[PDB]
Amino acid sequence: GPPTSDDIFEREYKYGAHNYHPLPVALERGKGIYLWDVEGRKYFDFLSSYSAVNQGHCHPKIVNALKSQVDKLTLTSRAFYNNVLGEYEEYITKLFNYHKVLPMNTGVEAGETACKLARKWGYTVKGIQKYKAKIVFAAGNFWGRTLSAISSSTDPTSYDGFGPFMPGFDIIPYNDLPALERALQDPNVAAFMVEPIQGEAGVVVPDPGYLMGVRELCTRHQVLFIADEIQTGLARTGRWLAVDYENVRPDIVLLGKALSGGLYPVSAVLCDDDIMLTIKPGEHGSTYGGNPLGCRVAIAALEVLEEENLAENADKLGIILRNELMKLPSDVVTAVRGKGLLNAIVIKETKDWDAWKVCLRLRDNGLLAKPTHGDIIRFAPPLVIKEDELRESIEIINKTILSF
Amino acid sequence: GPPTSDDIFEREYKYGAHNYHPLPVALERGKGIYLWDVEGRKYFDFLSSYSAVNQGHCHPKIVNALKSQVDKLTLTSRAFYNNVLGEYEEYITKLFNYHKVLPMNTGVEAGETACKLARKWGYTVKGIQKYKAKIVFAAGNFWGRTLSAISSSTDPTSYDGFGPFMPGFDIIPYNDLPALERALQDPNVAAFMVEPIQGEAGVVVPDPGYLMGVRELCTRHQVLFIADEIQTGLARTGRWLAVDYENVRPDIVLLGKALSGGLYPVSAVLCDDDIMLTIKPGEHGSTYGGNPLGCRVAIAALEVLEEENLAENADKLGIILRNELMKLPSDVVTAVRGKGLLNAIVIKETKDWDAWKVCLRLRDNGLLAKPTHGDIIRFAPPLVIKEDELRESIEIINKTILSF
Ligand SMILES: *Cc1c(COP(=O)(O)O)cnc(C)c1O
Ligand SMILES: *Cc1c(COP(=O)(O)O)cnc(C)c1O
Repeated sequence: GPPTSDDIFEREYKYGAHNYHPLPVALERGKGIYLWDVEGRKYFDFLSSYSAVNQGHCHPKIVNALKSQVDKLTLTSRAFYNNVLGEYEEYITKLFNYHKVLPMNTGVEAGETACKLARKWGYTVKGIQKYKAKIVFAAGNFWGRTLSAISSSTDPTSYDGFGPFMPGFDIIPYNDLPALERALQDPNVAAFMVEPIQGEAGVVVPDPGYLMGVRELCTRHQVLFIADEIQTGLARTGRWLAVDYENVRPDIVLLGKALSGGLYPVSAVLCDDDIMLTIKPGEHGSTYGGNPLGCRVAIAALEVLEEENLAENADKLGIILRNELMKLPSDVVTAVRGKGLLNAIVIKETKDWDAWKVCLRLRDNGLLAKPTHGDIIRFAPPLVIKEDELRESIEIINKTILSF
Repeated sequence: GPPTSDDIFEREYKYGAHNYHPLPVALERGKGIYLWDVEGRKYFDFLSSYSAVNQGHCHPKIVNALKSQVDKLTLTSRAFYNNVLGEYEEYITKLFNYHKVLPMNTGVEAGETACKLARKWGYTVKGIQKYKAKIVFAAGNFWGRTLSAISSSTDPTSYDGFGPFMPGFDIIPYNDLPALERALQDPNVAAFMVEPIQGEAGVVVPDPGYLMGVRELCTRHQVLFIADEIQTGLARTGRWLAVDYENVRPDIVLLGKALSGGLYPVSAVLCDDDIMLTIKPGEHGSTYGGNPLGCRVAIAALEVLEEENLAENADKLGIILRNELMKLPSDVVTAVRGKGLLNAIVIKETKDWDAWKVCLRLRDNGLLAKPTHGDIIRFAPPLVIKEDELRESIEIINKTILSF
């Protein structure tokens, strides 16, 4: 088949579902912070696969871990034991400090597991009457595309037309303690699920003290605090978990994306015994969850973040990026925000230009990024980037923004 | 890290969730139809990872496909195009004869997507009033562990304790045309989802003509026929799809498990334009869905089934297996059933023995299998198995069954 970008677009339009509207670029190779298309052109990756490639594309140490296990064993299922799962479980639990881990594959799967864990704990420990348990969510949230995940969404694009919704899901505003407090008055609430920073909403960072307040309010009302760190976790914001900035310990933590460096779908639910053990043998599972292959790549992927001090780099580099982005004109950039290497700028949609246009020109100029709402562009380059490369990227951003 | 089977069991009991009760065997290597534990012992694999390794463990052609792509590109996300997704889409659609494919990762994800596709089609094409769409399922069904999947389950173990359930899900008996006809009288039904052969239920094969009747009933009442071939498809039963035995063409087909030969979580939803295009850009997705790496292994995994005539081998060998299991005494074994290489025997649970005990001794004798209900043992060996090896396996089964 088709070796031209236009041929690649055409073949997908014909044989694939139209559930996505991609930026017209056809990539075939990626290494570190770089991506090359079919026409041989080189691009700075400022999307990182939505934070799934924190360690850069095809990181050698992660790649070798995959190559080393494929020849040995890749899948036995959890009906038998393999030698790799135990190692990964011991490593991840001690690294984050929780008794146990429940392994799954994709991000939503981790979110569903946490909801099942919260409901089961709600009924068996808190003593909520059977099928009256509620889980509170914050407006702007994103945790996946299952029927359950779109039922807590405030985005019409996600739920409109998707049959009847999952009951028991409440929604309150984000970054609002009084709202939370009011909602937790209902003794039927089992958990509150939140993102320490809302990514898909447009990198909305809550006020300092928000996570501390949530922790206090949840502890006080005997409600589980579930932190979704699938996008904000793993060094992306400057810490192992974004929650670390306020020294807060959630009851359940969700990890996904970058947990495999982009080489395999691996996700995890971390929590202590009193919550985790409410699920008995045969009550929950997944065919590929906890397979030998994904466990090997996750160990290596976690090691790369540690050995290379990627959080520290993200933290230091994040400051420079943001500082430089605040110099741009206000008639184009109304806001700059973020933490570590998860940032965003807000474009002033006028009748001549918008975020999609800015992204296309940014592409023409060598940098890949995608808008999140038509006026919000997110910048999230692999954490392995160096200051010189970042400096180079910023020049492209300045050049592009100012050329309008 | 613990090198003993008992050390491996203990480590997992300590750091991992107790959602599974595995057969006490610790595997570390697998090749074709064989599995070796940590003590170096060899076993015939008669579970195949629940039909995920039809092509045998670590098939060289699939493994090389993975090794070849890891060095190039593994994940860009669907915010940009890659060069591999279009190829896989063109290949899979033409192979099964549907206009398009929507790529996902796990089996449940494919099932959720189909439910979303059915609800959207129900409202936009069939004209059902917003949020009145229903999907009918069959008792005994299994399509995953998300909150939505356990909502159509008739298995208490799957749903008990899991908060309130997803509305709009009706359940009728399996292998019952009159029940289906009665259910489809309701103009608010959008789809009927069924397994051609119910695997987890204990390999329950419906009567000849059942799939033809479902097709006629669905077509007549303008209801989508969704066939879940995640376990029965891909040569396992003797045909590309189990539905092929009756020459039936479902509206939506779900593939998973063996679509990657056990090397990566890849699943697919196949259907024509009139159903697929009800989902617009931005209305559905997955981070890892349709990634370059999984697409490469799926193409190779599909090619292996073709080039090696595994369907024909599964068909021919299934007859021998079943014939031999039928020579079994009638006081120990009650039933023998199946199609191709998806089979099961029903054990008479007496106060002295059961299916779990039979599997433990089967393990002691060199063969791995797991019971599905305490009196049902499923036999599903990789499709690459040869007659001599099957003959050898049968001797172990005879030896074991008769030693009680
Ligand atoms: C990516 C994401 C998810 C959804 O995960 P998938 O692997 O796409 O299912 C969940 N939560 C957050 C906050 C995410 O960014
Ligand atoms: C395995 C299976 C699934 C569930 O798939 P996962 O990959 O485990 O999510 C769905 N349907 C059927 C019939 C299956 O056998």
